[PDB]
Amino acid sequence: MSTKLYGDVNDDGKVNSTDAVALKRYVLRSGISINTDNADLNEDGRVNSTDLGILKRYILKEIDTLPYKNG
Ligand SMILES: [Ca+2]
Ligand SMILES: [Ca+2]
Repeated sequence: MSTKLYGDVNDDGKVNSTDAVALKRYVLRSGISINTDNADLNEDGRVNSTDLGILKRYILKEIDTLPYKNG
């Protein structure tokens, strides 16, 4: 009916360290199944470290818009 998430791995909430498991598998190659659709936002794939941060940064609670920023 309604949900808020952007770039989820296991469609839990978002792609972060928590989804590092599927990440390691994804980083190595494309074998698993993840919502890579809107998982990448810097042509990386998911969260190599640049997004990971912004993720744990916005996913902290702001999870709704995600103030995508560099750092
Ligand atoms: Ca998740
Ligand atoms: Ca990314």
